[PDB]
Amino acid sequence: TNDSAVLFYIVASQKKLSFDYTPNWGRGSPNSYIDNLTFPRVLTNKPYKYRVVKAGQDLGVRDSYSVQSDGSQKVNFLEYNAGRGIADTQTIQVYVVDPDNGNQYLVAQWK
Amino acid sequence: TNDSAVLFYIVASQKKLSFDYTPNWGRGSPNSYIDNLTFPRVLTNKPYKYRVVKAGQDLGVRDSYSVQSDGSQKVNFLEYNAGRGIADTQTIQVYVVDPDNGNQYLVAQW
Amino acid sequence: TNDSAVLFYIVASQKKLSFDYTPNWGRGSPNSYIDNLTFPRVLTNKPYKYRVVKAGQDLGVRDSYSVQSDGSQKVNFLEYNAGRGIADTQTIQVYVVDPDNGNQYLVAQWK
Amino acid sequence: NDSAVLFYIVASQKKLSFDYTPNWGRGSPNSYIDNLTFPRVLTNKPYKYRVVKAGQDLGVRDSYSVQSDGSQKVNFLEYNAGRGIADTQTIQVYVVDPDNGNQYLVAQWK
Repeated sequence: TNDSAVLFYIVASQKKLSFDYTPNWGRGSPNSYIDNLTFPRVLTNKPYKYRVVKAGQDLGVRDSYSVQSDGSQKVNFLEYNAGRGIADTQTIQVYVVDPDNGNQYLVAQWK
Repeated sequence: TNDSAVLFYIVASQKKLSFDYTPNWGRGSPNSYIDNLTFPRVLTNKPYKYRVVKAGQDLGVRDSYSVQSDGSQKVNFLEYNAGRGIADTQTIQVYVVDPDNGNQYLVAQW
Repeated sequence: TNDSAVLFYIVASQKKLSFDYTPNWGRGSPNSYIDNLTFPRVLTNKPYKYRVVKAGQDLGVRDSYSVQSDGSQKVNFLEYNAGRGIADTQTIQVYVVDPDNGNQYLVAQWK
Repeated sequence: NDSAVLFYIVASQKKLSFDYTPNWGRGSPNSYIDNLTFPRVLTNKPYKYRVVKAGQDLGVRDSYSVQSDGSQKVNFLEYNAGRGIADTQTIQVYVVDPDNGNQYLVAQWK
């Protein structure tokens, strides 16, 4: 459970690097509804896309919003859930889809 | 570049490690049809399942065949493509699905 | 071929990560003398130490100077070289020393 | 959960097997560690080993030949001037990456 060997592999591999995937869940007009997810600074080395899983159900992948001036990127669950937000009773999982190999890495989970 | 720092990080966590994901593509009744995939020694720390993508198209996930006594495991594309094999013209991608987080890692491509 | 899986392992392990190990080599009173090295933003999860080898010769390990307000950290080669700087003619390697396991990772190299 | 790192190693090298499970060899008075044996080492590089005995750096030595079964042995008599290391003392064994000079801990005694 000490990954300093992994950390400095990245240090040696990419001399400068900075990211922040701390989840910011945006609520909706009835507050019991989660409408979106916001990352403060996303990785930009590749055009990543996002897949949303609502309570086990695959909502698919959709075109990504542009990374904004502060480095943030937003996932709008209304794009995935047919114009609706996801109830807070339900579990939400968000994966990044690597465009090069098609891999998927879990980057946010609710409940 | 040089990923020995990643190898010896795994060495520190799991002293023992052995795998072989060399793709063995088995052809079908016309030799131009790919029917299955065999990995000589798969990882067994978790019950992995497989996802198959035929020329960009998601064929989904299916229950996995048992890991054989020699460590092998077989992906039967007839299970994923409704009993037919994939033509050598099409691209096929096979992902391992981590049952813990739902991650997907590509382990074979034609 | 593609280490995005290692990046996103780190996203999962530590939501936020930010570093810059771009070498800023500080020259000395004769311009051909390299007296110190500064990293703009170093990793701070442990009090790392640094080992300097001057042209294959081990000058040893020394305590780090405190991480500065801007996150930078500097290695002063005079602490390693008996009060004198290293000529820019010779090759310099700087290793990070993980204080918990004693591992050593190369983070900067000159000429 | 580090499966994402594991399938990175799979992706890069289809086939790989190693075992650094420490096998400590005792000495003529049993209160002595004479050597360490790794059952199957990585051989993609000529790694060397550095020993630290109770905080003391004993340096690097040429590595013993990798044996037919894939093993490699570190002989503490080579590092400790023809003597074994008392078990009361701490032993650390680092692999030296010959390419960058990195050092990764692969064995530790008490």
